Amino acid sequence: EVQFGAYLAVLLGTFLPVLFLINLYIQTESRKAGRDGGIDS
Amino acid sequence: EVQFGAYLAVLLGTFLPVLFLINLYIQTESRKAGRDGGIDS
Amino acid sequence: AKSAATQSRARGIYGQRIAALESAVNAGDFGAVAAEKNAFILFNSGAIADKSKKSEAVKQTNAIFAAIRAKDAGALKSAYATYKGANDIKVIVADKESGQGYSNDYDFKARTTLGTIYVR
Amino acid sequence: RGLFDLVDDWLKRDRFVFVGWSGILLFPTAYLAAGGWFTGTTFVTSWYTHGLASSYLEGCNFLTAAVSTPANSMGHSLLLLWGPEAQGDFTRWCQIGGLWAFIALHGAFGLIGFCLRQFEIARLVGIRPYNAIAFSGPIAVFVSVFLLYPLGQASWFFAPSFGVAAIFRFLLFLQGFHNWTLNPFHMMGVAGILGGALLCAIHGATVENTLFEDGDAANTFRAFTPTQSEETYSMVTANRFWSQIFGVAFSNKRWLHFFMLFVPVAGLWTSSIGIVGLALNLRAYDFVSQELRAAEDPEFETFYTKNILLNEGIRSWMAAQDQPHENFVFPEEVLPRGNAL
Amino acid sequence: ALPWYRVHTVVLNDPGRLISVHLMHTALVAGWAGSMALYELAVFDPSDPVLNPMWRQGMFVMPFMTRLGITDSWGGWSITGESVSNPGLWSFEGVALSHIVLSGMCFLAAIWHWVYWDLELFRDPRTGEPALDLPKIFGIHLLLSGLLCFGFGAFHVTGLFGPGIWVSDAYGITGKVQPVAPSWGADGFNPFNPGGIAAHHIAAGIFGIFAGIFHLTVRPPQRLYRALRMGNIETVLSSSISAVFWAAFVTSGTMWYGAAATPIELFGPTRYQWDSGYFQQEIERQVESSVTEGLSESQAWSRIPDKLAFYDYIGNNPAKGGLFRSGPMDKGDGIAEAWLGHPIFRDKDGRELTVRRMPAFFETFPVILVDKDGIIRADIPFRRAESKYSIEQVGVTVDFYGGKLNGQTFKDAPTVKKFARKAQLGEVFEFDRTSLESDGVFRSSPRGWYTFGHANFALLFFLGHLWHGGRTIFRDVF
Amino acid sequence: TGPNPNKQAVELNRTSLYWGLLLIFVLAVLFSSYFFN
Amino acid sequence: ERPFSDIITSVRYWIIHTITIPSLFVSGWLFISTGLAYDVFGTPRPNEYFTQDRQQVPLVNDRFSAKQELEDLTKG
Amino acid sequence: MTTSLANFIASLTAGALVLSAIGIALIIISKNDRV
Amino acid sequence: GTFNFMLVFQAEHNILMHPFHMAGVAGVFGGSLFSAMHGSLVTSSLIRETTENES
Amino acid sequence: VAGSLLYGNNIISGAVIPSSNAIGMHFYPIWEAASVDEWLYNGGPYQLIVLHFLL
Amino acid sequence: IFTFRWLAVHGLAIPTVFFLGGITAMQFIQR
Amino acid sequence: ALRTRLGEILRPLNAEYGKVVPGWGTTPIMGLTMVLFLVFLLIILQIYNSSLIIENVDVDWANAI
Amino acid sequence: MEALVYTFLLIGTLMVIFFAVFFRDTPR
Ligand code: CLA
Ligand SMILES: CC1=C(/C=C/C(C)=C/C=C/C(C)=C/C=C/C=C(C)/C=C/C=C(C)/C=C/C2=C(C)CCCC2(C)C)C(C)(C)CCC1
Ligand SMILES: CC1=C(/C=C/C(C)=C/C=C/C(C)=C/C=C/C=C(C)/C=C/C=C(C)/C=C/C2=C(C)CCCC2(C)C)C(C)(C)CCC1
Repeated sequence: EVQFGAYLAVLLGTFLPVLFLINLYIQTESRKAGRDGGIDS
Repeated sequence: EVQFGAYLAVLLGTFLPVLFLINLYIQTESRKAGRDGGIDS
Repeated sequence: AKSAATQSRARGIYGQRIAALESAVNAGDFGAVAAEKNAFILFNSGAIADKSKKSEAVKQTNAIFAAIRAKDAGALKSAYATYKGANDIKVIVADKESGQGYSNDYDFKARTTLGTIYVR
Repeated sequence: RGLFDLVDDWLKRDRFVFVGWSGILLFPTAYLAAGGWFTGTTFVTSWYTHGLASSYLEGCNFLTAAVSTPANSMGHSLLLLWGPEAQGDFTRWCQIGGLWAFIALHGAFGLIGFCLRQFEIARLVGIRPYNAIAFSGPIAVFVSVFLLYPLGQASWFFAPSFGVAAIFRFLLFLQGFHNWTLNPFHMMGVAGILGGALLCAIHGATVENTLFEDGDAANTFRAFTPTQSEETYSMVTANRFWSQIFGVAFSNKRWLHFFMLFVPVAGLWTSSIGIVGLALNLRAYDFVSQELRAAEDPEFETFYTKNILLNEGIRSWMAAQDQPHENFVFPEEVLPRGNAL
Repeated sequence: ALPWYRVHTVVLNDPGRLISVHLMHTALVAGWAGSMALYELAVFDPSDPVLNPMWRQGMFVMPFMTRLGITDSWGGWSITGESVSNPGLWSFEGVALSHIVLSGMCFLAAIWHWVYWDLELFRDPRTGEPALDLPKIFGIHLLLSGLLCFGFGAFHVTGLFGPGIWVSDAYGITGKVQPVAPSWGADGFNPFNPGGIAAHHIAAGIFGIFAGIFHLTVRPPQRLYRALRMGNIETVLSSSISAVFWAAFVTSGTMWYGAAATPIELFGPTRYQWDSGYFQQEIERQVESSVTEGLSESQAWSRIPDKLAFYDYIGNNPAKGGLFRSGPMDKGDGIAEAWLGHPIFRDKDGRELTVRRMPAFFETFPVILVDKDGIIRADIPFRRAESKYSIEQVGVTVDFYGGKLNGQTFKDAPTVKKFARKAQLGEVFEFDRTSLESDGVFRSSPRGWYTFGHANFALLFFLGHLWHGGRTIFRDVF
Repeated sequence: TGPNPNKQAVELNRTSLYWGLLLIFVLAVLFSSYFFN
Repeated sequence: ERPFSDIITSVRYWIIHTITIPSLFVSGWLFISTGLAYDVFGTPRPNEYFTQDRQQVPLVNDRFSAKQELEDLTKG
Repeated sequence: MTTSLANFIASLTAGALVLSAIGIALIIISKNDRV
Repeated sequence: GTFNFMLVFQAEHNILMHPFHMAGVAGVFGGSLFSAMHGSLVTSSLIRETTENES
Repeated sequence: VAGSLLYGNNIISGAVIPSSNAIGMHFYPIWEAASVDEWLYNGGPYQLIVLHFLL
Repeated sequence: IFTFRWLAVHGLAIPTVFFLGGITAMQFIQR
Repeated sequence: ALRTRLGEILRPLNAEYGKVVPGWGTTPIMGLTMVLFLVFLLIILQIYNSSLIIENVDVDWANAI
Repeated sequence: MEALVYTFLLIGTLMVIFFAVFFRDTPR
């Protein structure tokens, strides 16, 4: 009925950039927390 | 011939944990850089 | 594990043993007839996969042995005949043209009259 | 004080061998299991259950004697000496195969007692109980195979027998009927075992070849005080050597030993899962796509199809005598065979 | 500072966030149940409940729903075969929507109980540090468990206020949901007696109520308090893990061997029924009873129901599948359509021959025909050079009684050989092999996957007992 | 409500990252053939 | 105390062992020679594997009637 | 009250006897060599 | 291919009854056992220098 | 016998097939074949790989 | 007399000698 | 620490952290109960295993009702 | 078409090994 490669295209193209953005945000927050001397470094 | 769901299973189950581990390492490095005063915050 | 092979083995061995008693019971060998109590019990226990049939066989065997303990040559013969008719017991001898009773050892027909082997 | 305190003080003294509270479970069960195996491989036969001779009294040697599994007609009976199968009468109990159940049931509690003893001694000397997990590995292997495999099958008859050649029969049987070498869990078990052997050999050689010169004789064994503070060997030289030969090397001394502990236990635990799977006939036997292509194209051939044919041969030529209670009769014209031989 | 395998230990001494994380696991579980039910309902075919039951389409959570009373759907059909007019709220879809809404509400409650973490209830009055009096919390939650146990058995299973449970006959031909009266005698411990469920849950509930009342009002002995480290939270985890894997082993055993709580019409037949010959002997007994009544062979074999004969086919054996063959059982053979009848093989002299059946433990079996005593009379040779028992040489014929091929006979060798090949797997049926594009290899029923999963989980959780409990005992060294 | 005193930080050095990547890739390599069937 | 290196030298140990051990060794030899083991454990003798009537392997074929079956297979 | 029940209770009694014998040995030896 | 090699080799030469193969099996099993024992013994005897929140 | 991925093999079933039985123990370098196709038909790469690897 | 060591060593050395005598007797049985 | 209505309602149920009874006590009852539970488990296991046969109990698929 | 998946996985493993060997944390 439909094209099979579309499953892979949609799922990979949704999952990869989302994780890239979450990575960027989390590393920013970790750097900010590390800069201020606190209980979590 | 082969099962189609195996494509999705293999690709997703390989890609997601890799990005998870990379995120862990990168946030650790960012916190370490933030703790030590320098040009990169 | 109970299965059809167990019934086949028990039926073979104990039915042959019971059918061997025809000539003995025709005239009367009360001691020799009572000498196969274990065979009768084993056939009743491990060769019939049916509750009602097992109960009937136990009743018939009890009647046979009760007639045995009476010096009764007629009731014993009648009960033996009805047991044979009910349980379908007969002496069986095979040939080689349509044969192959056994192939290897461990079989209950290795050296019996049921055992025929065709070697190419 | 009370009786409990006196018994506790007596049990944890410093005598010939430690007893402890776990000794009550450990000693009788292990002693009985070992004695049962010794008395079964010497006097008891297997004529009435398997149709074999399995004792020294009959003529077997160390490589062929065994304690065989009970008869198939007794499916999963506990086979107690006082049970409804033997009803006392030690001789019938031996003849039907009660010694196998005796040995297995006592040996399981022996293993449990040994693990508890490890816990107790570790607590007494005040150290972490890392030996208990390492032993839990083999406990998993024993439990898994020797108990879970028969319980999912027809009867106890399909369990390994306590003998040298019986284990070989078990190996060949599982290869022939289950294609156990293709399972991705025996693969991880093999990897773990071989990696453990590799680690043992390499660590021994590396430590022995980086010793510090602390003596004057070529006999380097007598240059070690029973215990001192200084390290015996050089870690820097070992790191340099293995990083310039292999490309990567250890640098932390605790990670090395944790890795050594971790590898084989992981291998055993992974293989136990595959055995538990086989217990339910959930095999990894076939590759469906290759079977379909070979069915429709009579020129496709790989090593996998060759192994399949070998398995078929094993089954056909072994089943007749391997399961005597099924009365299998196979005429010569039906047995699969190749050309010539 | 924490390594990746110690991250979730931040709530060890925080009673407010432990509730939150446990609520999160609860919400995830409820959401999975609801979504799985919804997905299953969209691929289920309720047209034929005779030759296409639920256990042949790969349904996993539907049997558990229908075991306790759920039998109707909003689409107008019922699981037993019926036309319902007004199903009501508690149908196959209402349950899924209920578990879903519960998941959402638990999510919101978890968020709240996480944000507001500092509550006076979790603080010790005299020292001001967080604390939890575990020996009394155990009593409270145990009394709750006992009360719940008593009501399920006294009201839901017995009928006083509820529908009851699924009860079938000995051969799985007519099953339905009906209330069950408790049996208090020695036969209440019979696993296959459904009357033991009510008695067990009632008595266990009463004893749980009494045990809760006790463990509520009596403080622990000092020696036991010191020995078992009752002031530590991890000992509870170790004990709970032990109990959980014990329960998993018990449930796996009862599912594999069979009991009254795993009916045949819901999960499928067992392997021991194929081993012993349950349905075959029942069919033979029924046919003999019909014949003795004064009927012909054709009529006697035509009175056999198709559902009874379907259980006597090796494709329904749970011990016949594979680990990596995925999908429903319909993916292997196709969808069963009709029964073909019972074939009877006769040789040149009229005596009856029987094809030796394939054991569940083999994958390829030779074709052999034996007589009433076990002596071979014909077979299909592997080497056609000096064979003596070929079907062509012996001249075997086959007749069919009952089913679709009633009254027909065959005499040529090729058709006889084809039917002999078909007859070593049990009864013969007609399948639809194109709707799902079936491949041709057997698969496993829901009775096997459950056993595999929960048995492996129990084996893994034993190691959890060991590790977590050892960490409890050796706290001061760790 | 307020600042929680139980907050800590996670850590993963490069050696552990390499070990994890190798484990994931090897597991995928091993199980892909069986998943495809 | 008194570790093994002292026991392996004391003469009383030697005399008690020289009087005790051969009794046990001879007891084992007589246990085998007299044919008692075949009776205790049920191992068939080299001329009892097949009887004059039974020429096949005697496999037990029942669970709850094993006593009668074994009695019949043995001699009867 | 069949033979199985009688043998089951007898086995329970035998196990109790074995445990009692072991416990008696431990108590006697512990009290003797107090310290 | 290794599985094919092993099966044919066992069929033709009856390995598993050669004492040298038994020696090899004992070698690998004992190596794994000794590795596990050494790792456990050395790791258990570590001196306390970290407290809780550090590997 | 097929042994490569491109000819319908997976990782488990793929292999490099040994040389032909007709060759025996004879040395079979590339330059001793009439063409590269003949070299590949008779299992040429096996000898090359094993020899260079043992060295 | 009743020490743990004596009971051990003995309870694993008496059956060993008994069984060794039994095997030595077995070595001369003729078919 | 915030105080809520439910907190005040449930406060008494969590107020006795650490309270114990000095020296043994109800331990023999616990031991006796554990022994009885073991006997019960053995009985039901042997009934299910067919190693213990009692009258009017048949371990097989039941016709039920 | 699965040969692409197999090749990708193998080459990825080789890349991981290369990076582990040549871009490694200094032991000091
Ligand atoms: C009001 C609450 C409620 C109700 C009525 C239901 C109702 C239902 N659920 Mg649901 N569920 C709920 C809440 C609820 N759920 C919540 C909160 C969760 C998340 C945790 C779930 C998660 C869930 C899943 C994952 C599944 C269901 C399923 C089901 C259905 C079958 C239930 C079944 O077989 O249970 C059987 C329950 C048991 C066998 C539990 C046994 C209890 C153990 C043995 C306790 C023993 C320990 C105890 C302490 C002993 C000591 C006490 C003693 C001394 C007295 C049924 C429609 C199933 C279904 O059909 O799928 C849609 C299913 O798969 N539910
Ligand atoms: C079962 C049973 C029981 C028990 C018993 C027992 C306990 C026994 C014991 C026994 C024993 C305890 C025995 C032992 C024996 C031993 C032996 C027999 C040994 C031998 C050895 C040798 C021969 C050596 C060899 C060698 C080596 C190893 C190496 C080097 C070389 C040489 C050659 C020197 C009872 C009573 C409870 C009853 C019930 C049943
Ligand atoms: C919010 C809210 C809401 C909503 C809700 C929802 C929408 C939900 C959903 C939910 C869901 C929808 C959920 C889901 C879940 C799922 C899960 C949780 C899953 C899991 C899985 C897993 C875990 C698996 C795993 C695995 C694999 C993957 C493979 C094989 C093995 C195993 C099985 C292990 C409402 C409106 C109502 C209300 C308001 C609020």
